[PDB]
This record gives sequence, C-alpha cells and structure tokens, in this order.
Amino acid sequence: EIRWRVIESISPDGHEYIYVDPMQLPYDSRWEFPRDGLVLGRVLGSGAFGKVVEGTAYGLSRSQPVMKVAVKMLKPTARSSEKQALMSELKIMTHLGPHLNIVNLLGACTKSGPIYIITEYCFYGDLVNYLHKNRDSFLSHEVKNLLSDDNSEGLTLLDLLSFTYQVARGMEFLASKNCVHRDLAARNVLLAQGKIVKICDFGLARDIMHDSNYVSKGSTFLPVKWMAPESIFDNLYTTLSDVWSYGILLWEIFSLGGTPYPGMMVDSTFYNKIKSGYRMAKPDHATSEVYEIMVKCWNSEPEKRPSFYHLSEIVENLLPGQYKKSYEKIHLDFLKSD
Ligand SMILES: CCN(CC)CCNC(=O)c1c(C)[nH]c(/C=C2\C(=O)Nc3ccc(F)cc32)c1C
Ligand SMILES: [Cl-]
Ligand SMILES: [Cl-]
Repeated sequence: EIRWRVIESISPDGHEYIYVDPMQLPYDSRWEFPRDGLVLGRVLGSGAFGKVVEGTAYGLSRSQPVMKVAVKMLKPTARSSEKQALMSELKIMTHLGPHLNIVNLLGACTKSGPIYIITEYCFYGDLVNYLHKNRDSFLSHEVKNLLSDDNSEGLTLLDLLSFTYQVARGMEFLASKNCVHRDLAARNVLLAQGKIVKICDFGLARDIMHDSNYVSKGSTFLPVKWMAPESIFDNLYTTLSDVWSYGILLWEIFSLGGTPYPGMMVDSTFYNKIKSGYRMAKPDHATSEVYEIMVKCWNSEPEKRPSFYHLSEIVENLLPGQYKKSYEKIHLDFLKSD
C-alpha cells in the first residue's frame, strides 16, 4: 500500500474528497528500461514487503550514461495486490512529473519479471540520520556559495535553513499537483549530492512494525506525532495537514534530529494534550523566526495555516539573496538534465 494520494475533485461543501485512482491512469511505456542494463548493489533499506537497492544504470540517462540509482522492488512472496500498489506508485510518479526537491522517477522494469522502480540516488541518506551524524560538528554563526555544494565544512544554521527552504519548495510542487503526502517527516526527506533535499515516500522499503514512531490504529499504524489534529481525530488528510507535519519536521531539523515531543509517549493523555492546544517549545537551535513558522503551521484551524507557496517566501527572506540565486541556477540545470 502507498500513502500518497492525489486529489481529483472536492464536493461543494466540501466534506468529501475524491482521490484519483492510479490503476485508472495509463502507464507510459516510454519509461521502460531494459533489465540487463541495470546492475544491483547493496540494499539501502529493507522492510516488511520489499526493499530499495543501490544500483547502476547504463544508458538510462543521456546526460549521465553511467548512473548510480536506487531501485525499489517487491519481495518474492509478492502478494498480488502489492504488485498493483507498486505499479500504482509508478503511475503516480509519472502523473506528478519531476521536481528538484522530490526523489524523481527515472525508469522502470515491468515487462518480464519482478517490477522495478528506478529512482534518484541520494548520497547522504535520510535527513534524520544525517543530522545525528553531524550533531557534534554543529556551530551556529562565500559561506552561501558553498551551501548547495558537496564541499566539506561544519554544519551551520544556513544549512538548516537550506533544508527548510528546499522541503517547502518540494511541498509546493506537491501541493500544486493536489498531492497530499500524509507522512511528511525528516525520515522521509533524503539528501542528494550537492546537498539537495528530496522528499519521498520510504513506505514500501520501510517496515512500520519495527519503527518506533508509528502507533497502531484500527489495523493500521499512523505517524501520530506528525499528524494534524483533524487527521488524528477526524481522519482527514489535506495539504493543510501536511503543513502541520512540515512544522513538526522543522522542529526535527532545528533540534538536530530530536524526537518530537521528547519524553511524551503517544497515549490517552497525549491526545488530550494535542486537543488541549499543547504545542512544543522552541528547540535549542531554532532562530526566533523559524519557531514562529512552526507555530503558524501548528494552528488548530487548518485554513489559518500558511500555504506551502507562502512558506517558501518566508524562508527565502531568512536566507541571503545569493542563496536564491544559487537555487535558481540548480533549478535550471536540473530541468535541462538529459
Ligand atoms: C549513513 C548510514 N546509513 C544507515 C544509518 C546508511 C548509508 N546510506 C543510507 O542510509 C541511505 C542512502 C545513502 N540512501 C538511502 C536510501 C535512498 C537513497 O539514497 N536514495 C533513495 C531513493 C529512494 C529511496 F527509497 C531510498 C533512497 C539510504 C537508506
Ligand atoms: Cl516549481
Ligand atoms: Cl525558482
């Protein structure tokens, strides 16, 4: 099963959303890539129903003819409905199109054997792991030119703001396609060479059962600490509830990978506190301004939360003018790729 959902229509009220169904959408066979060409490496992440594997693609890209990529595939056991869910994920990726700040679809092997989804390889791994690895090196404080490069220096507040801006940009693209993530968290944000953040669903390769954050509910498991109240209590997911998750994500970022609501376990009294209006306090490294962003995203009234487009502007003003220049260039280069 896949978490991602694209909105097709809303009732006039509108208390009823209608989500596109992937199986309805057509798989463009242009994406097909010969299996022999692909080479499979060590497994990036393994879970209950499949895994993501590092790999190398030859001739997949005109720009880069020898490319390193991450491949998603189902386990052999391969329950038939799961096989459709992977095609579904593939169709959704095709429908959304590409963006700099998502893990992008590159190709697929669907014709003769297990289905393979080829995707961008993110050299630095998940954001949460990366923050933990660079925790001790953190100092607050031509620094701007280095930010969107692989050059080696201590993690700084500019980096954290760069991650913040890019995730917002990523959401805007997603929001702009009426796509609701429903599992936005630092564990679902990967980092690519050049320090480009890429939002993605880890779901098929990750196992929820082993992961501590997910809490059981009606035969499913929910990222409760990242969920807006309407998602918790009323089971409604919108772009506005993703904005809530984004605020929690910023807390993760500016606490250098801390667990949200530290010391608080998800129980009867937790739900009462979220319903009470409890919000987290400012994390240690959060600038006064960023915390204001977190608070705005945590508004109890969903329509009062800022739009993802709006957030990008707010973060852009917390960053030097040269950074936006550097991002626009990398934006164009990415679009010209291949
Ligand atoms: C750094 C230590 N890590 C274990 C804690 C192992 C190192 N590497 C890692 O974690 C790692 C890296 C470097 N990439 C991934 C996963 C993906 C990746 O890169 N692109 C993707 C695209 C799609 C996808 F679904 C997963 C990945 C991991 C888990
Ligand atoms: Cl855009
Ligand atoms: Cl731009």
